[PDB]
Amino acid sequence: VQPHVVTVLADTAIRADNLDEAAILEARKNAEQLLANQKSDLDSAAALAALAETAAQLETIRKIKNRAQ
Amino acid sequence: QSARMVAMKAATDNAGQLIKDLQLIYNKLRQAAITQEISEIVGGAAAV
Repeated sequence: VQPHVVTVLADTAIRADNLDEAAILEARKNAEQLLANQKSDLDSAAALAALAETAAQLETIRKIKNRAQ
Repeated sequence: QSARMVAMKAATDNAGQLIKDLQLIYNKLRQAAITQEISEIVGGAAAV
């Protein structure tokens, strides 16, 4: 603090409506954990299954292009 | 976070090229099948 400028630095800071903030920060923790879990699920489902399923079977058709039966 | 979209756009372009080639092969096979069936029907008809 000094007469022209005032600045206070804090490692962890939030509006202290109560003497504790764990009950408020737990909501953010739940949101972050849920977003991470859903993002992992979405990435896995969108990529791993789908791309492998598309790449599963393509050569049995390419090998028979010139067939006349 | 800025490279995943490059990966997906490249994958989409490759898929488009794949379906183009597969469509060409499919059209060739369809024409061959129609010709073979018509020839078989005509040959069966003539033998009687």
